[PDB]
Amino acid sequence: NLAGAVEFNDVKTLLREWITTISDPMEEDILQVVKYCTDLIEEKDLEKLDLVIKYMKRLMQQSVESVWNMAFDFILDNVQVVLQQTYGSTLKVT
Amino acid sequence: KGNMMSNFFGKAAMNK
Repeated sequence: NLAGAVEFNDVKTLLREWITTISDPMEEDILQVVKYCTDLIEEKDLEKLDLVIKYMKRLMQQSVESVWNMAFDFILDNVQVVLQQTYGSTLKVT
Repeated sequence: KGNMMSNFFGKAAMNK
C-alpha cells in the first residue's frame, strides 16, 4: 500500500509534499516506502511499484541539495536489488 | 512512541 491505501491519489498526496516540504525525513516514512517497494515486487504488483518509484525519484531528483538526494539513491538501490534477485532485472526509470 | 518528528505517512497510516 502507501500508509493505509493503495490508491495512487493517496500515494501521490503522501510523496509530493513529503519530498518538497519536510526539511529532514525521519526514518519511519523512509522504512514504510522501502518496505512497500520490495513488497510490490513480491506481491506481483510492480505496476504500482512503477507509479510509486517514478514519482518518488522524480521529485528527489529535482530537489537541489537535501537528504532527498540520498533517499533517492537509498530507496532505488534496495528496490532494484530485491527485483534483480526476484525477477532477475533492475527497472531503469530514466 | 515512533514518528521521531511527527510522521507524515505514518500519521496517514492504516489507523482510524
